[PDB]
Amino acid sequence: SVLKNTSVIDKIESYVKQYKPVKIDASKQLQVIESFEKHAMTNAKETESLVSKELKD
Amino acid sequence: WVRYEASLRQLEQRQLAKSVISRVQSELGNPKFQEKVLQQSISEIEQLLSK
Amino acid sequence: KAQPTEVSSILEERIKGVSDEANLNETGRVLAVGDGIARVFGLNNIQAEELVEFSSGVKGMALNLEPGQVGIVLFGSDRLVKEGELVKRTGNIVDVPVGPGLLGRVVDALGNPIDGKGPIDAAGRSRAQVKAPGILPRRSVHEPVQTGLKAVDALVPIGRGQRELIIGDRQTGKTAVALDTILNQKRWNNGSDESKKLYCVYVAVGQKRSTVAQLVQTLEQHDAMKYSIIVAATASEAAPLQYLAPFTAASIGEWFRDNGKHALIVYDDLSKQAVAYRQLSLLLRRPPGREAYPGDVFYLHSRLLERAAKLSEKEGSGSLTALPVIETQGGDVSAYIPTNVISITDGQIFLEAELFYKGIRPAINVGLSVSRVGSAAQVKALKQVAGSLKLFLAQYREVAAFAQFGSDLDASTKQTLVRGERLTQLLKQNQYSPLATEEQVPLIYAGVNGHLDGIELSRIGEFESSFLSYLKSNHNELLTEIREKGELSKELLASLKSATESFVAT
Ligand SMILES: Nc1ncnc2c1ncn2[C@@H]1O[C@H](COP(=O)(O)OP(=O)(O)O)[C@@H](O)[C@H]1O
Ligand SMILES: [Mg+2]
Repeated sequence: SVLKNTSVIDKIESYVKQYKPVKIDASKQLQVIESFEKHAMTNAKETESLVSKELKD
Repeated sequence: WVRYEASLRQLEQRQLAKSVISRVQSELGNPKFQEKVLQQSISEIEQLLSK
Repeated sequence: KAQPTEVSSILEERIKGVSDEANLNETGRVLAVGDGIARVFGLNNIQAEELVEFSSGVKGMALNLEPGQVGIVLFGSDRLVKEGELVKRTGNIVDVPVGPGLLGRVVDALGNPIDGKGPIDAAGRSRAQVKAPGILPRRSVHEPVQTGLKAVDALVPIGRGQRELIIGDRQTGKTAVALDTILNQKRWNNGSDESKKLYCVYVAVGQKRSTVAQLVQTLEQHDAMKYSIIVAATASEAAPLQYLAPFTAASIGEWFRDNGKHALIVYDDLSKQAVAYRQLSLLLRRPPGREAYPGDVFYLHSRLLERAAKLSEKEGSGSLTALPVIETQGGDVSAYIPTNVISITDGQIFLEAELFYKGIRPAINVGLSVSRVGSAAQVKALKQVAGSLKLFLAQYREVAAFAQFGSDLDASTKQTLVRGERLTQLLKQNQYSPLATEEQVPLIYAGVNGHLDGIELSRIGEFESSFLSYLKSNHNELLTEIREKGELSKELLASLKSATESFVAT
């Protein structure tokens, strides 16, 4: 309202409203991260098996 | 756009000031030295009527 | 554009009404106009320092009322005024528009808008010369003014209503520290608690217009122009304007002070005001005192500064904080104007080029920089908490007394020297980087424990930033605890010590 002879505020506001869905979230990673986790789980379980058997020994 | 409009207001004020010289020259050549004298004299009379 | 039309019509109608009822007879006629001052005969009923309107339009003010003639200092150029010109006395002592509408605007000495942003909306008119509050209406300064710089906050705290002088040499950071104090208030001025809001008034007396433009744009960038007030007295402007602008800005700040609000007015320069008043006296035929300065430069400075005070709760609990400046000549603190102003202000902040080039970026000379309210007017989390934060100043004085010139006595002396060097290393702060108290306190505490094992002095600059980042991550609970509560508990001190040890381990 402070601007009196805008002639362009409507245009930019319409552009912003049309471009409100700028982009969706990128949830692409669903298996490679799972691969890293399964490798880490394997390493952790073999590690703790080794540790437990070593302390018992 | 906001400060462009502010500069536009400043520019229109400046152009009015520029036209002020033509406004002054309008009365400079106008034979105004008689009606103005009578008006200021009667204004002085009214001023001193209260006093 | 109907606005110029109706404002012109209203002003011209007011002029017509004034002409219809004026009956000005004892109005004066100029005898001799000198260099920006005129002597006028007449005005038998003129009040002393009363505004007058010359026929040419230049406004004036009456310092000396000799028998018959009175000396009128012109608030502008003497181009237009000539001998025999009519002078119109305004009938009222010189005043300045005051109110909340002055915020976001730049005004001259008289308060007229010079930023080209439209007319000034003023809640009222306050005299440029206003008597300072008495003994009782004031209150002891207890509320701190958060400057946002480590050295000044830790060593020379400023409080609401305090008068702290930023005394220094040329371009030694005086207006710079003034600017950091100015900008740090955006943390509270953007909130809602008016008791913590601190409105700002800058006095640009004697500075050049380019510097004032630099100032206003800098305040614009860091969202600070909205709560700050710029009273500019350009050097090209008439010397009476330079003389009067700090007084009018003092009245503007007194408006906030008397309405329960807190105002910070930085009397930047004020030595230019001193020399402008020297010019006023030396063309007003007043004989000078010392080094051609007039008699009442001390009275002038004291009367202007004393208007800044912390009002009592009965008077609205408002405050008006003064930050005057002195531009010393070659580090000459022992000069008339410097020691005069130091005797007025509630402590001084000394800056010399010596520390400026030596590395200290605030250039805080901890020796001659002293604050008259140490424990009070300081954040509770920063005042003493662990004790060392209180005798921080005494420790700095010791470090100065046994600096590298002194013989390294023993391991205790080596540890003291290392502590001092690391501490002065820490105090350096980049310009336009106001560092809040919730972030100042952990750093000052780290300067007492974990300071000695710093990896090289130069790396403390990045160590400070890393420690801030560390306090931001899963330690914002501590930051907000020390920000809100104000005091530090024993468990808080233990947590801070644990965080410091964890960081210094890394
Ligand atoms: N953090 C800082 N503190 C003080 N001065 C700084 C800082 N960073 C840079 N400077 C430089 O120091 C100068 C400070 O001088 P200034 O405060 O302008 O004094 P004056 O206004 O009397 O000339 C500036 O020109 C600036 O370039
Ligand atoms: Mg400066």
